[PDB]
Amino acid sequence: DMNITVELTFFEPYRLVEWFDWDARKKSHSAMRGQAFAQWTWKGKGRTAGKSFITGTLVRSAVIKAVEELLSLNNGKWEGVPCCNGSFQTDESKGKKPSFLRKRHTLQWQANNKNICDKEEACPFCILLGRFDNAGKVHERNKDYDIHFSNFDLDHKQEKNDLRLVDIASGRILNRVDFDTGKAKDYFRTWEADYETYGTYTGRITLRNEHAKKLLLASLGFVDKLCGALCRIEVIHNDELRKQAEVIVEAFKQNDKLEKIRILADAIRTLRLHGEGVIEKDELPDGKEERDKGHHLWDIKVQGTALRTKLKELWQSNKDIGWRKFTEMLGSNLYLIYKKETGGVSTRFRILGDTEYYSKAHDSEGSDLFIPVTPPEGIETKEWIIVGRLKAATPFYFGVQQPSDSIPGKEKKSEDSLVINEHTSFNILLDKENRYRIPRSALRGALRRDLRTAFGSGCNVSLGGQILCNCKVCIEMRRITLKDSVSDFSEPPEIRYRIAKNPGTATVEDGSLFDIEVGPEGLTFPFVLRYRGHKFPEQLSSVIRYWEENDGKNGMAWLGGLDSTGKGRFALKDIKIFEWDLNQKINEYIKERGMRGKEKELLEMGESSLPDGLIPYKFFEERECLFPYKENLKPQWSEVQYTIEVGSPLLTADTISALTEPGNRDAIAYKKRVYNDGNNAIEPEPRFAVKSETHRGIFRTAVGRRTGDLGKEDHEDCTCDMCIIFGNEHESSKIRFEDLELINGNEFEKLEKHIDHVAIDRFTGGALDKAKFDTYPLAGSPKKPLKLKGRFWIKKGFSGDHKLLITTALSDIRDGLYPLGSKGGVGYGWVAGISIDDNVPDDFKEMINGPINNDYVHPGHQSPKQDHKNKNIYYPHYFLDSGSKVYREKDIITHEEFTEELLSGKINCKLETLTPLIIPDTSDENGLKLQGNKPGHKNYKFFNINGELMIPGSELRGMLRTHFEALTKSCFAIFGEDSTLSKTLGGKLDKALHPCTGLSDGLCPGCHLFGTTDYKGRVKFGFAKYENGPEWLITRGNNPERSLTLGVLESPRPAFSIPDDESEIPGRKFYLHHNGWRIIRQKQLEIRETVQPERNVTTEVMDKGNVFSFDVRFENLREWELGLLLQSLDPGKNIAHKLGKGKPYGFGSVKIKIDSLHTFKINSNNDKIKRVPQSDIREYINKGYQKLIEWSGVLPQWHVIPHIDKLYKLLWVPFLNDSKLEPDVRYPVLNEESKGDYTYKKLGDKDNLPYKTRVKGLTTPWSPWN
Amino acid sequence: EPTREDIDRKEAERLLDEAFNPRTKPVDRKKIINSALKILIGLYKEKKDDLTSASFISIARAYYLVSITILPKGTTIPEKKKEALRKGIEFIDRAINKFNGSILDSQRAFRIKSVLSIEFNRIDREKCDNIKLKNLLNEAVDKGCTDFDTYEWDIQIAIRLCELGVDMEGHFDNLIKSNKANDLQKAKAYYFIKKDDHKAKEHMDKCTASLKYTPCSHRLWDETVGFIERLKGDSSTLWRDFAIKTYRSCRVQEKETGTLRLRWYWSRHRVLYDMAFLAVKEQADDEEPDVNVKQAKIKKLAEISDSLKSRFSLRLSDMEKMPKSDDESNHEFKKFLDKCVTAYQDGYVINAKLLELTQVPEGWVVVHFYLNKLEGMGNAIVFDKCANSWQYKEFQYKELFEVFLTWQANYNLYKENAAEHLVTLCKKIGETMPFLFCDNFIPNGKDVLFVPHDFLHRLPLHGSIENKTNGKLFLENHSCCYLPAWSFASEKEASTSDEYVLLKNFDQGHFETLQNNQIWGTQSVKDGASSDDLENIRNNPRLLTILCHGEANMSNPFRSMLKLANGGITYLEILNSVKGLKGSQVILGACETDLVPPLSDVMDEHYSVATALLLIGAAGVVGTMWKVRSNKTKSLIEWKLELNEWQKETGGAAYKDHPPTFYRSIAFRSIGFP
RNA sequence: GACUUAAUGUCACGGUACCCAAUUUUCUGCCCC
Ligand SMILES: [Zn+2]
Ligand SMILES: [Zn+2]
Ligand SMILES: [Zn+2]
Ligand SMILES: [Zn+2]
Repeated sequence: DMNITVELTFFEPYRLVEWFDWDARKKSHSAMRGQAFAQWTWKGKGRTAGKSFITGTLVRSAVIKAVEELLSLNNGKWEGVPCCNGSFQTDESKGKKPSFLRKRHTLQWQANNKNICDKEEACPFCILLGRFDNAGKVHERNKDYDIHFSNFDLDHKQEKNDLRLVDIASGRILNRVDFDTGKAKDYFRTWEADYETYGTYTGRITLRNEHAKKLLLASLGFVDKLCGALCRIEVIHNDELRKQAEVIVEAFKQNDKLEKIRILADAIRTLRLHGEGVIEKDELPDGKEERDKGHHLWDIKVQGTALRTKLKELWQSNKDIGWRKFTEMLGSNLYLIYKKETGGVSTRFRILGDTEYYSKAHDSEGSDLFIPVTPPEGIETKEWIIVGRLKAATPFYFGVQQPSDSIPGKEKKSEDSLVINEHTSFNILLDKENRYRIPRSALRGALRRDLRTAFGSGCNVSLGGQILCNCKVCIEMRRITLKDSVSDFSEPPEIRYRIAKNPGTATVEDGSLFDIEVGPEGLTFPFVLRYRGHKFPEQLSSVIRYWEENDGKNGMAWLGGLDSTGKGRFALKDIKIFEWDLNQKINEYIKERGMRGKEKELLEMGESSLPDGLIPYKFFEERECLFPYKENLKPQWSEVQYTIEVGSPLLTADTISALTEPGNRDAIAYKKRVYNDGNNAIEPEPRFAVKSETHRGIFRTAVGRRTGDLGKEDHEDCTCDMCIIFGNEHESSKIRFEDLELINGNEFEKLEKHIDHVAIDRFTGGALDKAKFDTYPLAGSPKKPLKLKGRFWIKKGFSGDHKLLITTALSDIRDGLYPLGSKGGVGYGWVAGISIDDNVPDDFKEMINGPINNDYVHPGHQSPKQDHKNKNIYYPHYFLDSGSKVYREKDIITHEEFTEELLSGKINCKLETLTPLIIPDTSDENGLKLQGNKPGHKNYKFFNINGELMIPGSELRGMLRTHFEALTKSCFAIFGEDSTLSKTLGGKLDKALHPCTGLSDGLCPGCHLFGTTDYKGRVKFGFAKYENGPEWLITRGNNPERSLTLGVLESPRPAFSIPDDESEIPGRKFYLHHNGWRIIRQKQLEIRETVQPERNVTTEVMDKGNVFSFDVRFENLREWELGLLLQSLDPGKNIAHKLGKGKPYGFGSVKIKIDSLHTFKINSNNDKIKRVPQSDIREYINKGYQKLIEWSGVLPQWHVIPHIDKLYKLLWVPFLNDSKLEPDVRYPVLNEESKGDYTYKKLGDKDNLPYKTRVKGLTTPWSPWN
Repeated sequence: EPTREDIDRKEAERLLDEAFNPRTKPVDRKKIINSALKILIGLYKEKKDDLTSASFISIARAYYLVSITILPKGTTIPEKKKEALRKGIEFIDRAINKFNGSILDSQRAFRIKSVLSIEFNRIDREKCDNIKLKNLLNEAVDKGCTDFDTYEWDIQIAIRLCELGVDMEGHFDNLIKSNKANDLQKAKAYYFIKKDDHKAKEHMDKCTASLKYTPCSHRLWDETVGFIERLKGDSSTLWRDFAIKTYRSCRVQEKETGTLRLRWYWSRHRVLYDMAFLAVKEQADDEEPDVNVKQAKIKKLAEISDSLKSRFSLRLSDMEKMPKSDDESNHEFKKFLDKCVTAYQDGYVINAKLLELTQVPEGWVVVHFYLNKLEGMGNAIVFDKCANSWQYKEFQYKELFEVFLTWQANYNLYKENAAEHLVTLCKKIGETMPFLFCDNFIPNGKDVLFVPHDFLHRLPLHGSIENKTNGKLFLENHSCCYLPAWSFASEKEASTSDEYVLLKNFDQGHFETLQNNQIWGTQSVKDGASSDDLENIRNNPRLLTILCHGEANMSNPFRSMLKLANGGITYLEILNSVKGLKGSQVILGACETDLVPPLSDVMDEHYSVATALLLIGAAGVVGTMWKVRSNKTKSLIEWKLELNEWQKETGGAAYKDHPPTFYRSIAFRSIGFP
């Protein structure tokens, strides 16, 4: 009668469930499913605190299985005494059945017992089974048991604190994923009690017969798993945060900015990556200095207090919980409140796809099958343990439900009607210490999928079956056990954003933003895999070799849960495989407990320190020798690696990183954190890359537009090409994408360039100064392009058509149809080429004229011709009036596909300047280093990326934009209203010319062509690189040989054009072409010696005759739209545009000549790019002319139109060929500045000049002012 | 003065009515319901408690229609259908609790709730018990669910109440005179209200006759079989003929379609066939002076057994299936699946030569096996052509199934070393089927054909051992040839060539003597052969040998394949592409049968690739049942003289001394009938 | 000791929170009473 006290300790997060008795157990599916788990019973009436325990019946069952296995391995005898087969059948008629039925194969041997076991004499196996004792099933009565396994109590709670369920357990959800489709069929919930604190259990085992001591102790040492975890058995404040978040949300509501709460919660949870200094030291962005209203997010008045100050107060109040917890819960509460008030975007909520299947409680009545399994005598049973490291080659993601929804105990239930508002924010599974965790659930699911692939045949896992599945996959997993592993890294995860672009408008869908938390790339998780069997299968070794990374393997362990965007491709490292000889060295296995919970030491020890009975496995065949690997696993996913040469700035536009980083700037490039080994820490410099989501979406859009599948009403049950090779709600994708990491990054010495844009008012001609924004993209240049080395994976099974579609998408990317990142319409992220790696892909490698000019001539010789003798004076800028006739198309041309009748291609044109060109590089204010001697002097250089001059694509795009809008009578897109005169310029202009708000009322030809808000334009411009011409303008003198000190550029006052309230807005302001830069060039000494030296600007200029070449990529244009665009680009002889700074001084007169035009289409023969002849261009221009005539009411004559004549007069260069012509254009002097009449002293007087005449003179181009 | 809520509800109701048109395609119906339910939910988003009752009625109707548009993926009711019905029940509960006061709205609400609840009880008994449904139906009929002339749902309510033992005496005349009453519904009313057996029988004969033209996926099939089950449970005498009539209707319906021999799974087909078999067997247990009627009854029993054993399984495999491939093959699947799904949804939306059983050559005796779960005990029907007589015997298969499962579990781990369990299984077969060794049941020296039922396909019936102290092997006295069903038998009228073909794609190191040192020379043989080589056989030879370990699909028998090169040839590709094997003996050695089918769970409708060879015209397939060492099948192939005579002397009768020798000799069986 | 088991029968390591979504559209760093 030895009372053995037993200590049970766990090494993985085990599972526990509510007890619910036995009769009441059958009512609940969760308790019936979790009969093999630990049991939780409440103590108080509040259902908050209770006691955890493990039933002695479950421990007895595990020990009985251990005895069975131990006797089977030793041929039915332990320590020399033979044991019979025991009994595992209970006859219904003779007595009651056991509360648990086996439903499992039973190990058996060849008897060998001398006599049948009876009450007088029983074998140790029969003694341990408790067959011939005084205790049965009908009643407990008392301790008549020959062997009694008492109830196992949680030893960790060694206090009277009455531990709560939340402290010990955490709810989790687990899927059953369909192998064929990749989508989960159903799921179930469970509670995971942490083994770190509450992971030890104490119980007593009372054995009366001394004949079974050795067998019982050995079985205690041999049982390995219990309650869902590996184990060894030894014989010895939120409420205040929620209220404040509600207050913040209400303040945002009264500020009418509720949609900003999502990004506010995201940013607040992002501050956890930084320190406490972002709040304590006020390191948050302060916004633009000229904004005059503070930051758009951090300066929202929360009940009379700035949001930054409110956050500081909240941190001062809640510093007890910690910075990470405070930010996390504040963001979580804000997100939950936002979801509660606003939810539902895609309405994927007719029926909740969630299914709570629990294997139907394994309910059955008429099977009771006993299946004896007798291993052959003399067979060898060995256990192979594989120890390694799971290095994440890509940022992983293991999903978990929302912490507010898990809440073990009072868990959230989807039984409520209208199961909608599915969470748009997803968290990553983490340990209780914020350590990244790879659960053995997901690892085992991935292993099962890979073994099913390797075998080539397997079953979908059936639940509640009465017979063990005998498929080859299920046989191996029944003898394969793993371990839950966490990393030694606890820093918060990066949050990665995705959007849904509306194919009709190529713009973000409203409410499509959703986020996930990803672990850093490069983390290594411990890997443990054990296989107890008679022979290591070729399929398991094939799967390990598939997972293992080598010189040319890269590892293919697709763990995690977002493999479509390339998240969770792990790689086995430091693989060491050891084996136990369970037939001859099982005492050593029991003594060492199978190295359970000590696998880290096993991985980090030499062969000389191995425990006795454990030897390395020297028969692990290589990849080239495994048959399942070569035929089934190797060709499953084929990678296509390539590098993208981006000869333009690249802006992936991280959003929240611009709200938390102290740079105080609008848009910054996306970068990610990468973990490093050997010096274990996050790498100090983040790596710039294009998201795998952006890459995947780009290819998906390309394929959908090519096939026309994009833009379908829905893909709920679609089997189109795009759904087939990119997946849908009911099927996982067959192609997986990874990040386009920047490799050519340390060859710049300034990786990111600061480019700041601004929007120019159409009427005043000056910048708005409130819409000014600055982008901060990577400094990609045509001569030094950015190299983005990415890859994607293709599943085996694509036909010729699908592989051709993928190749066509890649070819489109190479051709530059789809630029990477934001602001692609102004030359950002333009792909200049591609270089497919020649190692992996083979089929992909196998699957890859005269001058044009316009002869139109516009005379415009009314006034300047008579001035050939002594010249006249013309006011620098005139206005164009086109009336209220604005034609808006409600049937806008969308972006779903390439319409057959619509032109698409690329215009290659060259730009030559007729006057010195000024394009300031406003990245720095002292580019010329002249501010040291001259204080407050604006010094600029010509715009350049990596030290080579070029014109920004935004400049050319805006200049063509205003030219086209003035030509086609489009509305004032960038009119600046809300300005007073001393109507407020709101009612001053007609409603027709106001900017278009939405797509309902229609879009102007300019707004339809170049695009407006929530409608991407169909014309994209690129940066104009420098080719030929003199490098600079010399201007020998007191200048640094390439710079000029321009005169004062005062703000355009909108009062000269509108002297009286009755007077209306004249129209668009244009600048005449003249040689007025000569007076500035010659008066260099007399311009910086005057008063006010701070308002002058010194900047680099280059001489006339410089050649800039840029591309104008157009797409889905109408027959006449292309002609109008060509006319805008090259309006003929003696007509040029104005570009850059100093337009009123005559600087920046650029002539654009269309070097060539190309056009591509879709044909069954896969027609490539083809260049149109001169006849087609002439036809397009003519048809655009007829379209203009139709709007109004062989060689085209544009001056016949009343307003096009004025436009071409405004843009007419008089000095192109007329040597005698040289008009003088100057701004009239205010009073006594340079009189060498024409003075503001008498120009507004009614007697001198009436208002009605001066307004008319401003609207007539080239009107003399004397 | 309509509002936005009223006009949106009207639009949703119009969409629901359009989706309630029986002419609507099932694929468009799903999108229509999604649109209507999206509208209704959008209204409910703003009026969680202020929503009008009629909108709640529309939501409940839409959820009911969602539930009826969800088909069972497998052999169990999907949880999505239950969830849809539950959501509709909750919405209609909120409709009822918000007492609008309108009598018509209350009647409509209770009708919708009762319909949802009867369907929910039909698919889930536990959550919607009989007592709760009875109380709800009583409340509905109290509320005014009496008009059977306009609403078929009210007729459904009345019939469901009749099924629940509730007195519908008052409404019987209205139910009968209603033009929308179904034939089965009228029969149930006659049997339950008036208890008029004669009228019910003569009126349900019409329903059974009309069932011929309705696909088995229709609701009326399930309801009819459930009515037969209820009649059998009530011990009514009407079920005996009803089961036979419905079985005949099922034969007529099944024979109309299915050129590739597949049927629709509806979970009551097996119950229907079991009841028909039991009814015919009970009719065969009467005292008739003439034996002709008894012989006809036993022949009918064999017909019932054979008609069930020649079709296939669940629908998720039908959806997945294979791409276009053969234009003839894919068209049949598309038509069958479309018509079956359309019939299933319409049920709820208003509204070569086949040899006869007696065509057996002289000197041959055939045995038909049938296991019915309702009776729970097996049947063996034998036909002796020489005596031209039919007789049947009974046996129990529960312990036999347990022993077979034991052998299967042991084999899947210790293949060669599990011979003792094979001997135990053979002894169990001999003990549980003593009629196989009875002279009266099977005459001595007769060539026996076996048509095994589901898990008896896996039993070595030729290797059964008689239950005697010195029991003789069944193989020693009779020549056994197996066959999945009698309908697979054909006539050996094909022309046999003079060449032998030896395909091979097995792993290197085996069969090297056969390939290089061709014993019979071979003409169009190959090494590392692909599916194209099998498809390129033009002249049908006397012997085609295929040596490639195949694979199985646990769900779709059409996807079981022989692992030849270029992806291997699958079960369906054999039917479409292979043509040149008319009357060709096959010694297919694809590393045992077990590779090609899944592992059984007393349901083995899965058919190996051998029956595909039988379908394409092969005269016989001499395969292997369980994996054996390669020299055994090599010696079988080298046995070129033209099976039990080989097994008798090779060592097949040596189970007493060397079970391993018995293991690898009994593994060979001949599939096909001369 | 109860909370808290039943005993000749617990594959729950018997189930991957899994599946679909381009942070992007639009904006000349411009200029006179
Ligand atoms: Zn014993
Ligand atoms: Zn399986
Ligand atoms: Zn699609
Ligand atoms: Zn417009």
